[PDB]
Amino acid sequence: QIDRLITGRLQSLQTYVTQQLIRAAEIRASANLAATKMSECVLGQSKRVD
Amino acid sequence: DSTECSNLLLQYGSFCTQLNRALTGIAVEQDKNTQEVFAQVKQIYKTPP
Repeated sequence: QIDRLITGRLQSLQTYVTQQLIRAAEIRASANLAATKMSECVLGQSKRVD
Repeated sequence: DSTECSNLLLQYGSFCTQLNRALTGIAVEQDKNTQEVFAQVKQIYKTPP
């Protein structure tokens, strides 16, 4: 029973870590886009449409 | 179409709800991307004859 509980909790923790990694990749992409915007629109005049 | 299987599965936790939420988020972001790519102008223009 202890082994079953350990396996279940470890699987839950690994699923949480995978979801956190995916969300971190998404947030990193969004942050790179935000940094590009900060460098272009703020520190200059970007002629890029929309 | 099983009864005891569901009774034993309900003891694992919120895996069902988590997978359903992930699939729903995927389905929503698909339409979000489809709207962001094509729907950029809120006015349907028509070419003259």
